[PDB]
Amino acid sequence: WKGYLCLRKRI
Amino acid sequence: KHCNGILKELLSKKHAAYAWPFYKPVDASALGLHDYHDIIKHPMDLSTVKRKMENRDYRDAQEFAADVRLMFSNCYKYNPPDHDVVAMARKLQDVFEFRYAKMP
Amino acid sequence: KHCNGILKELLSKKHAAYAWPFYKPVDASALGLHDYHDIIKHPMDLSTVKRKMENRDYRDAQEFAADVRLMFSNCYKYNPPDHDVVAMARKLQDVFEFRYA
Repeated sequence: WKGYLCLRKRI
Repeated sequence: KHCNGILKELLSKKHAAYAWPFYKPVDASALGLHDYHDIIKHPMDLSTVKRKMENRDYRDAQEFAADVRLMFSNCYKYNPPDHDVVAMARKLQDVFEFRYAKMP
Repeated sequence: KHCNGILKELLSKKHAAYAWPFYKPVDASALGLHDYHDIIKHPMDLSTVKRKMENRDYRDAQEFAADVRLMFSNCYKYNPPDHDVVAMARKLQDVFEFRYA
């Protein structure tokens, strides 16, 4: 919900 | 039992580089993916498999493998084939299908 | 005690719209936060500041202010610059930095 890794989960 | 060792391997730090998209249920609100629950009818992650292992929810090893692949299948169904999570899903599934095949 | 008023103000309802990401320690067990402790080596939140004040850990106002800024520093370091939480940290830090000033 707020990290740099979790941007990879975005389409 | 032998599935519990498989579950430790998928949750092990060795594969944490590509297994992290599945550590927790998909938060469709935080990732900008509101249509996720319109497309995915049966979500699955490793924290859910782990909870169903400690509670003994799997009758045999096949039910275990069914939930793990569903977690990969949802990624193949929802994400585009060139998406980063699909590359991480292929690699983590490759790890799973090996440890699951070489059981007694 | 000049710091206790600063702590209650940041924890009051007046700033609850943007102060809620800092009420509790960052839960690194969330979906994509498994790397927080690999990147941030000194976590900090407001529940620890209150617990370090009730246990009376801060000697002077320079020890209190050091922890508060580290909590904002971790937010700027870990999160992308265009994320809402850094904007929430920027908004809340202005409230802190000028009660301490």
